[PDB]
Amino acid sequence: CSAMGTAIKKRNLEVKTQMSETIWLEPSNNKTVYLQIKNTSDKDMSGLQAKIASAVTSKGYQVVSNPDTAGYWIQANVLKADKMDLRESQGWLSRGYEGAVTGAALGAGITAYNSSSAGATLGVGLAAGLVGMAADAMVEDVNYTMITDVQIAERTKTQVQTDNVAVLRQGTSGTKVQTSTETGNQHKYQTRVVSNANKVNLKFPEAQPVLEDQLAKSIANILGSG
Amino acid sequence: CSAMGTAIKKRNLEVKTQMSETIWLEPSNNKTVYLQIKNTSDKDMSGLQAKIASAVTSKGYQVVSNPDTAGYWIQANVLKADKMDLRESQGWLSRGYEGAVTGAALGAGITAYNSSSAGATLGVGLAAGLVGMAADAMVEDVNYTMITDVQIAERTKTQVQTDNVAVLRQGTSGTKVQTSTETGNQHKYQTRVVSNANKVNLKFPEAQPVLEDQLAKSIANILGSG
Amino acid sequence: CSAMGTAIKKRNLEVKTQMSETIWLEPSNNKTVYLQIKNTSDKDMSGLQAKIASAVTSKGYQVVSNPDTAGYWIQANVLKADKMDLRESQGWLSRGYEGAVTGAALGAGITAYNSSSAGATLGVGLAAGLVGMAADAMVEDVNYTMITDVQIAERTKTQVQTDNVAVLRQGTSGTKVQTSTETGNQHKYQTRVVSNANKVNLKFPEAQPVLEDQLAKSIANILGSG
Amino acid sequence: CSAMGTAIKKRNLEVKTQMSETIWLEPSNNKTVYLQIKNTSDKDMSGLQAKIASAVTSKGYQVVSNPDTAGYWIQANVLKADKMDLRESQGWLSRGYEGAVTGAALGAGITAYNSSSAGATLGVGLAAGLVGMAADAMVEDVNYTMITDVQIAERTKTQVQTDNVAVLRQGTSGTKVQTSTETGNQHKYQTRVVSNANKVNLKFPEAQPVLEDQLAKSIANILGSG
Amino acid sequence: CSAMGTAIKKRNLEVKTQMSETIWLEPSNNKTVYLQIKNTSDKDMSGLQAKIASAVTSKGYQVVSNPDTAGYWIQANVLKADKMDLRESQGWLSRGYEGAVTGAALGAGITAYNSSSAGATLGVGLAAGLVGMAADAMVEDVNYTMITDVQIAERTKTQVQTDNVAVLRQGTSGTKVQTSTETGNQHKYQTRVVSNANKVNLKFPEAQPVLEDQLAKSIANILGSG
Amino acid sequence: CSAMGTAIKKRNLEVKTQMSETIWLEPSNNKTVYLQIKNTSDKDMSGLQAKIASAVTSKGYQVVSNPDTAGYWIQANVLKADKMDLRESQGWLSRGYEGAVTGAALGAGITAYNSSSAGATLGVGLAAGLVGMAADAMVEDVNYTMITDVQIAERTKTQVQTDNVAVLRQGTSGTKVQTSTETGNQHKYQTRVVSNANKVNLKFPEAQPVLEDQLAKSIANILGSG
Amino acid sequence: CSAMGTAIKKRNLEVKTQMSETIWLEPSNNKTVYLQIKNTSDKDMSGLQAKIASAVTSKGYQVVSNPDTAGYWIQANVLKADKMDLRESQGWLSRGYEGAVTGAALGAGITAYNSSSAGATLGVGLAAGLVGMAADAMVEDVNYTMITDVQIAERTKTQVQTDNVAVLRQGTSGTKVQTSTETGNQHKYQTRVVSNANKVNLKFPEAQPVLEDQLAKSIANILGSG
Amino acid sequence: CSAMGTAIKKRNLEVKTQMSETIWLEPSNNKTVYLQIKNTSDKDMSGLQAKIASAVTSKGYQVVSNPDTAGYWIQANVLKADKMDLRESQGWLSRGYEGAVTGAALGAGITAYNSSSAGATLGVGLAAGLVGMAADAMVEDVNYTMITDVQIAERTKTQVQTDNVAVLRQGTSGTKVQTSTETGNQHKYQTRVVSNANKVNLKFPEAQPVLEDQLAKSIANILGSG
Amino acid sequence: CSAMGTAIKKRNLEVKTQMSETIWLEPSNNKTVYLQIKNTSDKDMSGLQAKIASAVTSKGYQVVSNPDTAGYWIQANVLKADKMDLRESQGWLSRGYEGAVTGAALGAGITAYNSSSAGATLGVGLAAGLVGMAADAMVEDVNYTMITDVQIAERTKTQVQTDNVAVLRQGTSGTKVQTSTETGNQHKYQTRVVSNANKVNLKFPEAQPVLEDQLAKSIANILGSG
Repeated sequence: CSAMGTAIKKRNLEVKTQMSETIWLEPSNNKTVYLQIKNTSDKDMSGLQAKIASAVTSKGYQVVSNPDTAGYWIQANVLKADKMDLRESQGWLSRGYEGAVTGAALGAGITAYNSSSAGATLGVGLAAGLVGMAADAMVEDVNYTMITDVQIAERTKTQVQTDNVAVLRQGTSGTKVQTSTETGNQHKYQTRVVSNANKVNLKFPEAQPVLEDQLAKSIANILGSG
Repeated sequence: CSAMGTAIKKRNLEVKTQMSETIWLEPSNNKTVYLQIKNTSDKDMSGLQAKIASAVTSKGYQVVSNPDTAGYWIQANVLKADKMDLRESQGWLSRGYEGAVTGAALGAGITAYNSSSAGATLGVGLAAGLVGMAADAMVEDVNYTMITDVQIAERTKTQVQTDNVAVLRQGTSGTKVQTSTETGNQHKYQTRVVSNANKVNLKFPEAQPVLEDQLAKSIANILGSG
Repeated sequence: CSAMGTAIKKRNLEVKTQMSETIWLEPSNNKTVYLQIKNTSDKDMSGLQAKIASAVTSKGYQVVSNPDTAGYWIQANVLKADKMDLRESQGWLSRGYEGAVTGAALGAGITAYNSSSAGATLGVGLAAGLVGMAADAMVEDVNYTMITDVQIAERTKTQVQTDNVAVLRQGTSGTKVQTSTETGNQHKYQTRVVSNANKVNLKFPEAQPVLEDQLAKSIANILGSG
Repeated sequence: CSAMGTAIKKRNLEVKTQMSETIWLEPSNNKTVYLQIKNTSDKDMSGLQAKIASAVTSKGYQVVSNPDTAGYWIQANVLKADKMDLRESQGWLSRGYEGAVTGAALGAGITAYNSSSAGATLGVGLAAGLVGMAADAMVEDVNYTMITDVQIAERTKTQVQTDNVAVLRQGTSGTKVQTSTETGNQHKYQTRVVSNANKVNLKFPEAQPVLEDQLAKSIANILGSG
Repeated sequence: CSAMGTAIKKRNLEVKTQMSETIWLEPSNNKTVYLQIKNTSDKDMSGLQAKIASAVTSKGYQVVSNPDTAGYWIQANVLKADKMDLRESQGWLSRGYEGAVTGAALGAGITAYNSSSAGATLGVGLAAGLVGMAADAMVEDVNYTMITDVQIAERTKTQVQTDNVAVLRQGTSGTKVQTSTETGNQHKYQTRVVSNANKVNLKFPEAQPVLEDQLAKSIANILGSG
Repeated sequence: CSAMGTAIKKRNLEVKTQMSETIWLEPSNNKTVYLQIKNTSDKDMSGLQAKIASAVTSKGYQVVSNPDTAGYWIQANVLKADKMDLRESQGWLSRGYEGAVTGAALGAGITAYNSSSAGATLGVGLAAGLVGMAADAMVEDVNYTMITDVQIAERTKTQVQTDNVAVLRQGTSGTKVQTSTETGNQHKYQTRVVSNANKVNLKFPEAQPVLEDQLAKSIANILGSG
Repeated sequence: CSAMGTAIKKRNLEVKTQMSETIWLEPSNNKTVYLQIKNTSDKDMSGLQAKIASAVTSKGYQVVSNPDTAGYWIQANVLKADKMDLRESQGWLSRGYEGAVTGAALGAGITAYNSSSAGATLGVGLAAGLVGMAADAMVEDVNYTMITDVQIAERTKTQVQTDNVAVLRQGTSGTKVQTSTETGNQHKYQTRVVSNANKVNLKFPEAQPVLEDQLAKSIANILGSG
Repeated sequence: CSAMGTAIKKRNLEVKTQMSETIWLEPSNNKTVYLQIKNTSDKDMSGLQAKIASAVTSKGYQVVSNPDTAGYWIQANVLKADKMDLRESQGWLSRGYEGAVTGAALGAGITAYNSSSAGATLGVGLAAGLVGMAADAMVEDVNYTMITDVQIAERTKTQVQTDNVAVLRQGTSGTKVQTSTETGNQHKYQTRVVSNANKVNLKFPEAQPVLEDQLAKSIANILGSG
Repeated sequence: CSAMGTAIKKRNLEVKTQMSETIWLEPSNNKTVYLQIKNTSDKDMSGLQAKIASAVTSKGYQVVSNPDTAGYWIQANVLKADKMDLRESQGWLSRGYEGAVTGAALGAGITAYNSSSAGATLGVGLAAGLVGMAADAMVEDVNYTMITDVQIAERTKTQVQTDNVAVLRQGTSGTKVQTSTETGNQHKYQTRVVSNANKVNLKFPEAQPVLEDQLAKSIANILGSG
């Protein structure tokens, strides 16, 4: 059974968290960190801010509420979240066909037993095939993919020139190009973290705590155990 | 049955809302937001503007009606909406063929019963096959895809130069290139939100409230819980 | 039956209207709109101008007949219209083959009845197969695709320079390049609206009113509920 | 029968006329139009100029014979015309094979009747198969595709510089590049109109009147109902 | 029979003539035309010059023999001509296989008749199969494709600079680049005309008159009915 | 039989001659032509010079032996000649397989005749199959493809600058770039002529006269009937 | 059995560690190394820092805690870690199908033994097939792929100019370009190390010690046995 | 038999010689030619230089041994020579399989004759199959391809500047770029000649004389019959 | 047998030696050559240097040991050598499968002989199949491909500027670009020679003498028979 094979394979929650690329930070004596965590996804990660703060404080850093007097900024946005069924990557044999067959066959388990009436065996076989198809189709091999954008700002003594260049699309024909220049002492680096939570019939509120834990640990480990 | 498998799989409304990319906003003391929400799609989202206003006010911001004295602009356009049937991605076994066969076979359930007249059984089998094909073809696995364009304007102290460059197509041969330059204190950033509402025999007015709720929450969360 | 499945699936008129991209307009106090609606398609949309005017007036704008003293221009052209049959995307099984077979088989419904004469049954079976093929081939699953070009002109205080650049093809060898420069206070943005009207045996005059209604609502909603 | 299915499907003349791109014209008080219509195709469209003149005059414009004092020029060229059979897109089953089989089988309709002589039945079956193949092959599902080039010249007050640049090919090795510059007050825009006339066994003189009517209406509607 | 299907389908001569692109000519009072028609093809079009002259004179123009005092030049070259059999696009079933089988079978039409001697029937069947293969292979579905290059020179008042740039290949390694500059009052535009003559067992001398007629009409119509 | 089909199809010599592109020559009063014909191919075309001279003289030109005082140069090089079997484009069924089978079967034409001895029939069948394979493989469907390079030099009054640029390859690593500049009054244009001679078991000396005739006529017709 | 084949093939832990490219270091007398090891992966490598320190000290270098007075910097980041099952590269035959069949067949090992009751044999066969499918699906051929980024900084006497160029993405439309310039005496080179740990039913904590050992040896060997 | 078909097809030596591109030489009064013929191929062409000298002298030129006072240089290098079997383009049926089968079958030609002993017939059949496979595999359809580089130097009065540019590869990382400039009165042109010698079981010393003859004739004909 | 077919086909050593491109050398009076032959391949060519010296001396040149006073340099490096089996290009039928079958069948040659005991025949058949598979797999159709780099330096009177440009890769991130300029009177040209030695069960020491002979002859023939 494909459904039972999936239910056996992915029987326990499996969470993966992969940073896209490395952000290199010079050794520094800064201890203050300012956190700005946002969530533009349909899923709920409300404890991610507190978990990032706790992980950062575990490394000796101090979380401050004043962005101007903070050596580091951790700007994170839980940008996206998608849910997919991996079984559908197999096309057919995933809509309950084999689940209906296994159960249409089991309906013949009444012919060799008490009642072998043709109408009765047909009815029981049909009901068993329907129940088998329902059980096969109700096995959801769900994978939640989350995409988080991270932007670390480190305060330096070097004058950094920011050149904002926005190309705003304007109706299939034009663009409005906005350009501006600012000067400040802050190097900003970006990165992306991709999280995955896989399980059979997985409901997101079960995967949310571990997802937040791993994401917070990764984002805090960007700073390293200073 | 493929139709019944679909009706079981997608039996409850499933709404997804995914922002395209992250708009980074500096920590600010601005509290005023001006909303400009438009809808150039055939579907109806009349409550989206009010839901965005409520979500923004929940974060401590204040929605104002004067665009000139607003620290933030949320300009949103529900640009597009499409409806498709996902079953049609399977080609055949989606036009009622298998639903006709399941029912043409069930018409033989009269031969082994009261009347086994050849004309009667043929007629009942044909009617049952027609009804099965109709029921299979009437199972619509509908997916509504919505595209919303968001444009956030943040008022700054930096002089921003906007260079409008429109390349208007002119009859398969030419272009009229319009260029202009303006100066103002407003950085404009764009982004795109893709919404999906999936269900069996889904009617849009059922999916509209949750679609608006999720879209409003995402667009407001762009500003973050300031 | 493929024909019957199509007639069941697309039994009621389905109209879609999708704008290509968003035209962003700054908040403004302009209330005057000038409409220029043209139709270079073989289909007839004569009521589109009045419907656009009514939809625009519903938003508080005022439609004027003087292009020079109009804050906004709505220039629309119903550029193209095509009609196709979607069943032909399936290649064969859509020219009446299966509709002929279903009916050639039904011609055997005379052998088991009053007259089983070989000539008579052959003739009735042939006539029934011909009628079945005709009925299958007469089921038209028609989709009208309409392309409209929209050009919104908004009057500004910024000097706008228009550089007309036309590359006129000249006989497989040359081009005449026409260049000119104009100055005026009007930003012109473009966009495209794609309409679809789908039904079984759909005749365009039935789809035209709703097509115009949706197109007018979309084009007027470009301006937003000002 | 594929031939019969085609004869049923495309039983009445179907004419389509699609402009390639939109030519945008500013609102103007010009009322004079000069028409220059040419036909470098093997087909005959002699009434096209008169139909364009009538359609233009219906919009309030006035057709003049002096190109120098005309606000608008409508320069049209019926460049190309091709005729194809769409059945040949199916490869085989379109050269009379199935039409021969349907008729070779019908030749057996003499064995069960008056004369069942082996020579006689063979001869009648062969003749019937030949006639069936001839009738199937004589069913022409013809599509006429016509390509028209349109060049609208609008007289302006802006000085327009035309830079003629012709790259004349010279024997697989060279090019003669002719360049010249002229100055005049006329913006020239181009566009293309594609016409299709589809029917079974369609003869062009039947499709020519409606083809001209639709083409003239489209080209005149370029000017819009001024 | 594929051969019979071809002989029925393309039973009468079909001539097509398609100009590549449009050459736009300004309205002019010139009436003199100078013709220079050449033929570097293996086929013969000797009457093309006279037919072009007649068609041009029918439009009111006057054909002159002095190139210097001619308002228009019509320079045409019948560059290429190819002959192909379209049946060979089907690969096999076009070399006489099926024509041999149809006739090998007909050789059995002697067993059921006067002499059924094994040697006699084998010999007659072999001869009939050979004759059938010969007749099938002797059915030529011929298509003549002709390519003509046209170069129209129109005398203007604008000074036209011709920059001859020839890149003469020199033995797999080098090029001799010849460059020169001339000045004259003549705009030269090019174009290409593709002619097709299709028929079963078509001999070119039958297709030549109509081919010349259509080509001359097209090239003359480049000038338009001035 | 594939061999018989080929021998019937291509039973008479078929010669094609196609110029690559058109060389445009201005109307001129020059009457002197200088011919330089070379042949770097393995085939023999010794009469091509005389045939070109005769064709040129037929047009009123005069062939001269002094290159300096010749208005026109016809420089031709019969660069390449290849011979191929077209039957081998079919892969198998062209090495004698079917020719062996047709003849292995004909060896059974001795069993039903005078001697039906197993050894005798086996020997005769083997010999007949060998002879059939030999006859099939000895059917050569030969196509000679010839490539000629033509270079026409026309004497003008315009100063022509020739920039010789040769990039001589030097051992997989280097190039010696030779550059030089000359000035002379002669425009040189190139072109290519592709000839084909097709027949069954064609020997080149049979195709050479007509090949030369067609090539000479084409190259001379480059000049046109002046 | 595919599961048995996997369990036999990959029965013992196999660890691979491959550096991407070579970092060339000049011969030097520096003996001080500063280590900065971070881990932004979900896996745990806490002993990697100590192992790198031990391996470096084995080569004669001295690990220091002051980054400013260190001749060498070893900056390493265990960026990513993924876990996959290689059996799934075979598609089917890996979800327990063949493991179910091997065991459904073994359930017939009760018919030829003590109890051959149809119900009993069916039940035992079903249970054995379920157990076989479970055992097949419980065989995990796991491969852990770890990606580490290494950045070696070597202190020189040459002035090194660092030009920070960050292109921060801003919402699908814009980029903020940050540019800065610093000067210092430190050449920084990068590289990447890819580690793999393969085994059947491998749990990461078993592979972690050897993974750390190999990674530390490789990163330390970058410095060479100085 | 494929082997016998090949031995029949390519039974006599077939030599082809094709120049790559044309080297155009101006008409000249030079009569002195200097030959430099080299052979860096494994094959032997020792008589090529003498054959080129004889062919050149046949055209009226005079071969000289002083390169400085020679109007023309013919520099030729027989660069490459490869030998291949064309039968191997058919994959199998070319290693002796079918030749083994034809002979394994012929071993049954002893059962119906004097000795039908099972051991004897098996042994004779095996020996015959081995001999047939050996004979089939010993049929070599060999094609020798030769590549010759030709460099013609023509002495002129124009100053020719040679810019030697050699990019010498240096160990997967670098290049040494050598550049030099010389001035001399000699235009050098290149070209390539491809020779083919095809036959069954062809040994090169048989094809060498004709190969040299054709190559010499082509290279000498570059100069033309001056 | 595939193995026997290979052993028959490639029964004698076949050596090919192909130079990549031609190095053109001007006629010169230099007679001194300096040889620098290196071998960075795993194979042994120790006699190549002496063979090159002998071949060069055979042409009249004199081999010198002083690089500074040598008109020519022959710098050669036997860069690479690979050994492959061509039979593996056929995938299966080359690992002994067919060789096992031919021999498993021959094991049945004991049933029809003295002992037909089932155990005895099974054992003898298994042993014969094993021996056949071993003999098939022990037939090695080996091809040695050798790559030699040649660099000819010719001393000139022209000043040659060498621009060394080395781009040394530095750890997946950087490059050290080394540039230098030298001046000397020596043109250096490169080329590549590819050698192949093919035979069944070929051992390199048997192919080495002929490989060296051919390579030396080719490299010496670069200089030509001066």
